[PDB]
Amino acid sequence: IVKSCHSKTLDKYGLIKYPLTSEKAMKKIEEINTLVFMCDKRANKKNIKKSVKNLFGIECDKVNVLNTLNGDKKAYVRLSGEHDALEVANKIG
Amino acid sequence: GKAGKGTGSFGKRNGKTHFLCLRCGKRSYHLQKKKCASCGYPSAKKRRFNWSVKAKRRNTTGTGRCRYIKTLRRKLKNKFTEGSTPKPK
Amino acid sequence: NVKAYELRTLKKKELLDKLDELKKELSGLRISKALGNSAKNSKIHGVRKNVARVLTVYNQKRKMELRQLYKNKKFKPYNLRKKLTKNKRLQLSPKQKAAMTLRQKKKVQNFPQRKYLVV
Amino acid sequence: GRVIRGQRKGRGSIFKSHNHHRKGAAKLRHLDYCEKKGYIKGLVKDIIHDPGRGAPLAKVIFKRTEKYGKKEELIIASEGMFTGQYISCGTKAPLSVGNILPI
Amino acid sequence: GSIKRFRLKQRLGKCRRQNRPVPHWYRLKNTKRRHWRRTKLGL
RNA sequence: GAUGUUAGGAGGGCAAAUCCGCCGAAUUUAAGCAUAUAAUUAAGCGGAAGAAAAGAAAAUAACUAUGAUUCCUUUAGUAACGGCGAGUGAACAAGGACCAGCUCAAACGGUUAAUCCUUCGUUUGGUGCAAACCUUUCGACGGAAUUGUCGUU
RNA sequence: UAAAGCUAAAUAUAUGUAGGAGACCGAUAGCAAACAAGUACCGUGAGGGAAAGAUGAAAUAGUACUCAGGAAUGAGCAAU
RNA sequence: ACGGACCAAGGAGUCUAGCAAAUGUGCAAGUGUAUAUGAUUCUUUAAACAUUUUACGCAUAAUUAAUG
RNA sequence: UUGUGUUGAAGCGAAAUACGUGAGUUUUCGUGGAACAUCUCCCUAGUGCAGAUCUUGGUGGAAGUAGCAACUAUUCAAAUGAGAACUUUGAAGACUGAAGUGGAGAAGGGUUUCUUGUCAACUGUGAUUGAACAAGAGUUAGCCGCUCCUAAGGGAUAGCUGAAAAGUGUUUAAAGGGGUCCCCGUCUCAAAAGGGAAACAGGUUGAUAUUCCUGUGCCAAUAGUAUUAUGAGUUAGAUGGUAACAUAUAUAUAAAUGAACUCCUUUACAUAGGCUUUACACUCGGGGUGCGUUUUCUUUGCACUUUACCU
RNA sequence: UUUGUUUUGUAGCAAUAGUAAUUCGUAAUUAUCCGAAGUGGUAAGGACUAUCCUUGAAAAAAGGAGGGAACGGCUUUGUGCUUUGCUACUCUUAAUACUUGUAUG
RNA sequence: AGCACAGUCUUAACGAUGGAUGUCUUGGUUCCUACAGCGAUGAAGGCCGCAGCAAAAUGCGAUACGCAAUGAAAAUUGCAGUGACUGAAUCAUCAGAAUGCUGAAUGUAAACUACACCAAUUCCCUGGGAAUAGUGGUACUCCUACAGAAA
Repeated sequence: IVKSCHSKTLDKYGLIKYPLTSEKAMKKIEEINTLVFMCDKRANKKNIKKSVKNLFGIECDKVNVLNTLNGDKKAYVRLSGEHDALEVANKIG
Repeated sequence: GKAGKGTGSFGKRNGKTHFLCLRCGKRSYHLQKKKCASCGYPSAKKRRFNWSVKAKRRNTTGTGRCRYIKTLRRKLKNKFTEGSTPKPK
Repeated sequence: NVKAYELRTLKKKELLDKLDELKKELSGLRISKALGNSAKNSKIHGVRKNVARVLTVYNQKRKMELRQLYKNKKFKPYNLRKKLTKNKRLQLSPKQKAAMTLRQKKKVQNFPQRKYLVV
Repeated sequence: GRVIRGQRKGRGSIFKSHNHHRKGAAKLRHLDYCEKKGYIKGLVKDIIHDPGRGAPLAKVIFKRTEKYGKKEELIIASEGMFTGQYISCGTKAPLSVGNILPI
Repeated sequence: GSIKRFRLKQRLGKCRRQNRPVPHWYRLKNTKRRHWRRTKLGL
């Protein structure tokens, strides 16, 4: 069986849904230089690292993930000290 | 005693014997003997019985989506050749 | 909002590029929706449908150009070959069902059923 | 009437042997050319208690003849045999306590 | 309990999601509602 | 015989009203009950089709004879079975619906397997916008087959 | 003329789908279900299994305004 | 002696097979046209209409285990 | 067949100088707002209720009654609020009494958690409360667990039975690995208390912490080539001690040749009894610091005076 | 290069952290965190003694040993081996560079 | 501004409670007719998802209350929004494309989103240029052909 349609594996658009802007997420940005993202459940640490790297010119220090009760994955992404986490947050909103 | 026949013994009601049964999705999968009480999931067949018309009719075909047969219906009346498309404007 | 006929003439390269940029714009719209911004929330449907349209065109082009690759060759992959009912696939061919031995063939040829009338 | 207690024993549900801590079946050496036409001496490395039975067992080490190595046997110990003793098995084994001879 | 399987946790999340009320704007044109203490979902 | 992630294929499960095999009760009736009846039923297991199954006489008759199967009217609640009790119970002929006959084995063919399949090619024309499809006979290759394919009756 | 085989029609269809009907039922009836019904809910489980239709022609007429009340509401010389 | 706190709605000799009697009707040593067929019938009509001068049931004859 | 209806049908409530003997029939008023009758004759049936501890639904007297009784116990003032015995704050009197309504977990639950609102119903009195209702939010791990191993044992394969369904599980198995021809060898599941690579302290939120932050560590893995550098060893594998045994301290004790084939050890194990050591706990005295009593006495009573993993 | 005598350090972690205090705009400064003991409650360890017609899991995984298969480097003859000419070489940890699919968790 | 005893029972009028009755009916029931298998090309069934605001039901499958195509063809609307002056808004048809995880379920497992082995894989341009830990395959039994081993 050969497949003609282009692959429907999850790429960046779909792997990373949107940033989280709750009070906790917003507080984390200035203090601990970290960004909170909502991702599809099928993502993993490597997927999220590569996705943020190639979606925004940001280099990851570490990723922590959790599965919410709303059917998605919340990812705390700590940015390296080379580039601060506030101007990138301003850049994307 | 205090865990007597009724209310006392009912206090020790934890540790269910049945769970979700990935095939039926119904909480009837006997955990100890690894076998669904509703469909017998490890076995290949469906575990139907003619002495329960109710049970037959609450899980027969057409109870669910019929994701494919409902599409293949009416092709008997259309009789289109596969790969054919309507002639364009 | 793009229709399905004008992009039917594009090559696969710019078809995929259009899909990519359209997905990027949809992602931006979803980011705005997740934020407090809500003015643009109604364009999500249109962008989503545009993505569906360009994907449809690209997949149809790919499938047709794949069929052109297995033109004849008698050994197409299973998805390329026919998808009739299973028993229709396993049915004897009409030629096989109509096949007959030489003995009965010559019997039928020499004494066919005849048309006639009566007084 | 109902099935009586003696009948239920053959079903082997709760009447199976409590054998969790048994050390193994007590058997002599399998017949071999050495045992048929000579003596083979095994060293009784240890004597142990098998929880099922009353007779102690003997962990006896023989040296394999077909290949380099040592084989282990569990033999019901005879009264008077001691660790570090060599017992001979076979037709030509001398008649002494602990030896295995043809009758 | 605190320790759960992935499928059980997703089922719990789905059951929580289905417990929300009908949207008001839709009401301009629900009965399958449960409370955690009255009716146990048993699943 | 093994073994092969060798090449190409098939089976598995669902669904049952009708259909085909198996297995198989008791309630009930007999005013009790044991044979009998319920019933060659229900439950259980397996297997198909748009129908299935049966079907082209090792048939019936006893006549001035009929002529595969199935079904309808009837034979007929009859012949018969049965603590000859309760109960059970066909067939032939007759009138109709429909109507269809055939092939293996065995025989015969050795101045010649005359057969079959796989794979790779060639064209004979056609309906399709396309996708695809229907016809086509000249091969070549590799096999199967004399432990028997094909032709004749 | 047994111990091998094929075979259409007339035949049956409490199933599924699609049509058409009726001296049928008319919301305690008719399918269990006219409705979000094999749903809610019950049982460890096999399974068990409901209740619940009707404003008006038109809510593209669903009660504006005032008074009294914290509010619910009530009242009106006000109102569809 | 048992059932009945009250009210509304629902609530029980019916359907089919087969036999007889009774009565009405048609025809009468005959009666019934079965299945099926035809026919400018095909909303109704799934009913009505029809049946080239030894189909079948019952009756027209009884009796006997029975050849009769 | 022949009639009644928006100039109001059916139904319903009350009735009638009404008819009948009676089931009933027929009329009036009111309500109702869309259908209804046929008694001209006949056809048809799921056709007539007081009961069946009848079925379903609704409603009574009992009755503002029984009752709202374990868990010693509340009081004063203030805030909020329309409203405070049971919301909040302060004061007091008491309770639980480390075998705790104190902290952690498992099973089970599943968002009850947090914040902000909020009171239709519920919170058997009230209620502004709440585990109720509404909108948002919240669960971060190489080191905690699962995941791995095997146990009681389960399923399955080969067979062999059985019509099958199923029953048993090596009963004539030619059944993956290893080195390099031979050797070993059914598979799989079953422990969140058994076995087991490796983490501590301080801090941080409204809600998470051995998970986040800071700092300090530890475990496992790290392919091939080539360079360097670190150490050893050697003109093919080191050395001391009589011995028990010891030695590589490089950032880092990394290297002390070693195949096939073997033999061991650890993992790895009951109970009872006392003796002993250590850590933690408790307690005593001194020093310092702060607080309290202070009519009288009191060199006084109380609190703090700490130090993790790793090396 | 050995033996006796002082100082320092809570042995490093470590005081920079905690704790209890005194002040200062409202985020900072300061001082303390050290001299001895008793009871035996809990937990673990040790060395033992005793009991059994009761002897009180396994495997994954890891380690030790016995044994002694294989043997430098540069160049060359001849069909891995004999050979000629020269000696500075083999292991181990770490880092870097390139290749390897993207070479930590 | 004054007068009735109270309670209990009866009657009438008007109302509360209740949901009978009548009238409705996109439902059922029965009969007649016609067609009739779906699945390793992965079925039925089960999960999980999908809308701007979206719980259920209905619909759909990462192209996710719908894509393309064909016929009709101006609306669609709660708001927001989208539509021509007809491949556009909405219906209908539905042949193309797509069709998540499962399930006979079939690599090993299963109260695990656990673990294998073999090909690395996919895409773009007309031999290059990229991106990807991603993608396929691997069950048991059997048939036909083939392979090299066996006596």
